[PDB]
Amino acid sequence: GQNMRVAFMPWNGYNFEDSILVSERVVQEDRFTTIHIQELACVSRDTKL
Amino acid sequence: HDFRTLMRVTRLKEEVLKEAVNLIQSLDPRPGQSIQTSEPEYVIPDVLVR
Repeated sequence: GQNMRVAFMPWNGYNFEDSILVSERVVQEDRFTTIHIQELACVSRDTKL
Repeated sequence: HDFRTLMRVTRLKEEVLKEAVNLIQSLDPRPGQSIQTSEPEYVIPDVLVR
C-alpha cells in the first residue's frame, strides 16, 4: 500500500456513502499503478491430413 | 506461364509487367474460405513406438 494524505470531511457529495475523492496528483505520481501479466498458448495438434 | 506470348499478345511493357502480375497475385483468391477455418484433430493410433 501507500501512505496517502487523507482528510475527513464531506465534499459536495462525491464521498456520499463509501465513495472516495482522489486528487489528480495521485494518478500523476503513478501511485497504485499495477502491472499484470497474462499467458497465451497454442498447440500444433497433428492431424491425419 | 507463357510470359513471352503474353507479352506479344498484350503489347505490354517489358519487365514492367511484373508489378502488375504481382498486383494480380495479391488479390485473395477463394475469398469465402476465411469466414471459418477451424479444422479438428482426428488421429487414432494402432501401434505405439517409443
